[PDB]
Amino acid sequence: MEFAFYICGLIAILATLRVITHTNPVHALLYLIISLLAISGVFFSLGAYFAGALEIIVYAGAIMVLFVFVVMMLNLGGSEIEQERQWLKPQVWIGPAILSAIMLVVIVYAILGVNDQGIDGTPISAKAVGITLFGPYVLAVELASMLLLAGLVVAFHVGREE
Amino acid sequence: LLKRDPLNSMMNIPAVLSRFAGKGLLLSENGYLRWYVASMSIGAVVVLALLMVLR
Amino acid sequence: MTITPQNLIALLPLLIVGLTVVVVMLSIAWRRNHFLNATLSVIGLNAALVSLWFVGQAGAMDVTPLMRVDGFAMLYTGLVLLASLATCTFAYPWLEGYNDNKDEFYLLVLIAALGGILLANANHLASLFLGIELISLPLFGLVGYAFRQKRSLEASIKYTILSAAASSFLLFGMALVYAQSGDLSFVALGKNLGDGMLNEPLLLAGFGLMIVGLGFKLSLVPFHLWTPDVYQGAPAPVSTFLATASKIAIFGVVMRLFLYAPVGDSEAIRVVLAIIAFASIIFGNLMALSQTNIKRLLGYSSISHLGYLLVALIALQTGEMSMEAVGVYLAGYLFSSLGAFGVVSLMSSPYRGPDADSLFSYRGLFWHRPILAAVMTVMMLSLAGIPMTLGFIGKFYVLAVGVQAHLWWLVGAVVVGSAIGLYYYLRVAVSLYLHAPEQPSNWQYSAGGIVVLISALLVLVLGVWPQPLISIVRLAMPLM
Amino acid sequence: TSTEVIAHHWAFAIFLIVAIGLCCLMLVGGWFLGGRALSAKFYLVAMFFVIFDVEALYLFAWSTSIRESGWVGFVEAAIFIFVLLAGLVYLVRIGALDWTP
Amino acid sequence: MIPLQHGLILAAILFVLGLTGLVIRRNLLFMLIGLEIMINASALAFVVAGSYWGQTDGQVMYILAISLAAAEASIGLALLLQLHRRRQNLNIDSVSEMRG
Ligand SMILES: CCCCCCCCCCCCCCCCCC(=O)OC[C@H](COP(=O)(O)OCCN)OC(=O)CCCCCCCCCCCCCCCCC
Ligand SMILES: CCCCCCCCCCCCCCCCCC(=O)OC[C@H](COP(=O)(O)OCCN)OC(=O)CCCCCCCCCCCCCCCCC
Ligand SMILES: CCCCCCCCCCCCCCCCCC(=O)OC[C@H](COP(=O)(O)OCCN)OC(=O)CCCCCCCCCCCCCCCCC
Ligand SMILES: CCCCCCCCCCCCCCCCCC(=O)OC[C@H](COP(=O)(O)OCCN)OC(=O)CCCCCCCCCCCCCCCCC
Ligand SMILES: CCCCCCCCCCCCCCCCCCCC
Ligand SMILES: CCCCCCCCCCCCCCCCCCCC
Ligand SMILES: CCCCCCCCCCCCCCCCCCCC
Repeated sequence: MEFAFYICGLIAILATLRVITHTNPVHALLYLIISLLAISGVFFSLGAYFAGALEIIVYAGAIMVLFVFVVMMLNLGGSEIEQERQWLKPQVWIGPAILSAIMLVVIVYAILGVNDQGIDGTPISAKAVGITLFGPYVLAVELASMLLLAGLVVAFHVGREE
Repeated sequence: LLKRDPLNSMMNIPAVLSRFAGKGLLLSENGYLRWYVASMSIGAVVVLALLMVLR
Repeated sequence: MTITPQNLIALLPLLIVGLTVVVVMLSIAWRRNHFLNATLSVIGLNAALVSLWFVGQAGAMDVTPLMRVDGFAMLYTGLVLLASLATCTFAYPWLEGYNDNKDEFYLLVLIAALGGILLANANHLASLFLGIELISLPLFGLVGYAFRQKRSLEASIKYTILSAAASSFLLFGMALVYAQSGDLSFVALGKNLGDGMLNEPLLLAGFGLMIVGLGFKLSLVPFHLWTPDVYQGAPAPVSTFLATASKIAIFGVVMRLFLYAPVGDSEAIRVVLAIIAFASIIFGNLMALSQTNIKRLLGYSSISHLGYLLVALIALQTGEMSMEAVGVYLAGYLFSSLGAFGVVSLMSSPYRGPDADSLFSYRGLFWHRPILAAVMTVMMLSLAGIPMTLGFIGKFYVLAVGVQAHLWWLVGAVVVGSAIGLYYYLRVAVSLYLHAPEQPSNWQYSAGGIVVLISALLVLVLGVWPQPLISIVRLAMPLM
Repeated sequence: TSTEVIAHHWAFAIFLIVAIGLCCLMLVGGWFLGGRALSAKFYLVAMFFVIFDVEALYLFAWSTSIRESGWVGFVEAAIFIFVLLAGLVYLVRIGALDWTP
Repeated sequence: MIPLQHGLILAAILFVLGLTGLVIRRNLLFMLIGLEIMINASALAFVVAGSYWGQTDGQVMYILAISLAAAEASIGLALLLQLHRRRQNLNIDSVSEMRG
């Protein structure tokens, strides 16, 4: 449950690193699905069983399906950006890479030095998450329904064809 | 030598500096979304570094 | 904890707005009618105002672990509801010029108002995040409502990408704060610290990433560059709503977060917010200097005015009248922006199609729209902090708050930025009365004109006689 | 740390490993052996699926703890389901879910 | 026996990589992909924080996070489809008519 966490985290890191430096959209989405599977493995290693289940069900199984749908619908066959390949030119990526590395060192310095007795890994079931969800977080549930409704209305108004 | 008011000019130079600084600051509004994201990340780095330095 | 009937009567504006969303949606599904669905939305918002009266008859109490209702919540709920009602009134003639479906506008306006009410009542990181998102996503729809027009689609794409990035930043900072502090309530962010150890590195870093998200949402430097683009490209009633209600609700929840959190009186966060306030005032006023576009000018204006408000926030843990100053200034800023963006909306209405230009052309407005020119110059004087206007009352409150707290750099920044504002605001107000070479008839356009005229009269009367507004804001006290 | 639990964990691991290895080995044997010689309604449907799947996950969390949530949880889930059904009726009536207009 | 620092550091690494992908990629689709990586990293951080404290609030925060991710992904892909239908080009630099 520690070995699983470390291998799944390493797989997730390598997968998103190959996501952001790839040219084919379907390949990038495939590596993104692999990263989401690894992050669900991380969730299962920590005891968040409901979170890992929803990571495969919804994030890797609904939202990535929407991304794949859009990619195959727009039919990206190298529209002047695959043949250009500007993101792997050092003058384009060296700036944001150092900026993100500085942000990573600052955040990681903040992470260290915090007291830490360790994550126990005791499973927090979907039962307890459901109890909290419809107990002290009722308004979160109803207004999240309204949030998804807003997303539905916006995406219908913009994305329909006519 | 004073027929064109020198004190008025050395009191009008703050307006000149204001126009110059405004024109310089308007270069950041280039309309490019990737620069806007870059500016947000730069500001995030600056705010985090300031919080770590000041503590 | 559970929801009692007392918790239900406190929840009344949220319940009425949610029921209005459902009823308006069902009416849209039954038949697509512009007039009746606009009427249903505005009826729901007026019923939410009367519900705020009924909430005021009840007490101040914590309706959930998530929400807390007090006079603060009632005041900012009322501000959000007034901005939403004005947006609907401005939106009807502009949508009458529209060709496609014109009722999803009202659905998105109602959902954004629901998010504003949630941010007014938010006592939790949960409700803060959810209220920010409920503000943002209908605004993604509203900013790109005329997606066939190039500028509206571009503003939609920019606002959507940047708000998704800001919500990621805010969520990650919330997660780091929750990693440090085991509770997500506002009062518990820093309770498990003592003996001068308030400056925990992880709590500070999480609050910094939350500052990144909230400063995107409040157009604070250096998360401000989206503001003139999204303000110019969006539809004019959407510009009205994004200028007033979004900033008011988010700045209110920032008030409550920094009032309740024990880390809100951290010196490092105070210095960082002071830097952001100084830069926001100076940069917004300097960048509005050479603008021929009225909407970009009002965007940089919003940057500067939110900098003034942030100055009023910095003195929250030292002085006493910081909440009073923020309330008075927010009422004045609401009425000024409602009037100014309403004049811009009424002259851009009805919609001329995605191909035709939507330029304001404010020069020589007095010779064919005299009342609108008078309203716009009253707004331009109010946003400049001219005495006899309510914007001066807000500026006076900010200056008194800064002087009490010995924030001398911020006070000098307010003075310098106010002078620069005098330049560009008076340029617009006097270009209203020059001469231009060249370049309605329904009661909804007249209703929008009535709204901007009442805003002008409110600004003038409460600038001359600000005691009723000060008395109202003083009795809207949050839980100590 | 029960021996039944660790035995079932080993059995699950061996099941997944042997199954994926069986598929991969069968394709490897198939490859090695033998000699040689659009409409936007798809987006709309997938987007509706994503939205209704997240609202489904809310109901998934509710269903496993209905007795612990009591009647107040039933009331909250009834409001949730009514809002979801109102959105569904809206999508049906405006022609969003009509495949052949 | 997993430190909270390690889960938080992994989430920070994923957030940084997603932000790098959002900045350096000129295609709008890859910007949306980086946005998903960012918000998924934030939700992972919330789950790690909740699992350290032994509370259900981290998974509820994850649930709200992925509700936002789903809705904003649908909105972003609708805007992407509209941009492709209006311009036949997914260049985020070309959609820059509004400037200071
Ligand atoms: C080996 C080198 C690499 C080879 C190539 C990659 C192969 C996949 C490697 C990662 C996945 C497997 C990692 C090893 C898991 C072994 C099982 C294990 O560690 O179980 C412990 C724990 C059991 O639960 P618990 O009850 O808490 O245990 C304590 C005792 N009661 O377990 C748990 O709590 C949860 C266990 C993890 C969650 C299930 C598995 C997730 C799999 C994600 C795959 C992602 C995509 C991989 C793509 C590979 C190709 C690139
Ligand atoms: C006139 C000058 C300009 C004013 C501009 C104001 C803008 C914001 C509008 C909404 C403001 C609402 C502020 C409410 C603060 C209430 C604070 C409070 O605690 O009030 C308590 C009081 C009852 O007293 P008490 O006995 O203490 O009750 C508790 C005992 N259990 O309860 C009350 O007093 C109840 C208050 C009810 C408020 C209902 C408001 C209805 C809508 C009014 C709109 C006015 C028009 C403004 C715009 C014009 C068009 C542009
Ligand atoms: C561009 C124009 C605007 C310029 C920026 C705004 C003004 C900046 C003024 C800077 C003042 C620096 C003060 C330095 C000491 C501060 C700490 C201190 O000990 O203050 C003393 C005192 C508070 O201590 P206390 O124990 O309460 O004593 C009360 C009796 N004095 O303090 C007090 O009681 C109050 C102190 C008041 C200080 C003066 C405020 C009015 C300033 C007038 C205008 C600025 C100066 C003239 C113009 C310069 C050129 C533009
Ligand atoms: C002796 C020192 C101690 C006493 C100090 C007292 C300070 C307060 C009182 C004095 C204020 C002096 C202000 C001087 C500038 C006045 C504004 C001005 O000249 O406006 C006219 C000018 C427009 O005319 P034009 O040049 O044709 O326009 C080009 C653009 N189309 O406009 C422009 O070109 C743009 C104007 C920009 C905005 C106005 C300038 C603001 C500058 C900062 C104000 C605060 C100054 C603080 C002290 C500074 C140092 C003395
Ligand atoms: C009390 C309000 C003060 C600020 C508002 C100012 C506007 C007042 C009403 C309109 C006045 C119009 C004056 C136009 C004069 C044009 C003269 C042209 C020929 C010389
Ligand atoms: C580009 C625009 C720049 C505007 C700058 C405005 C500065 C105003 C003057 C600030 C003066 C601050 C004085 C602080 C004195 C503190 C003394 C503390 C004693 C313990
Ligand atoms: C334990 C037995 C309880 C029996 C009575 C149940 C009914 C009374 C309590 C109802 C509470 C309803 C709360 C609904 C909140 C909806 C919020 C919607 C926001 C948009």
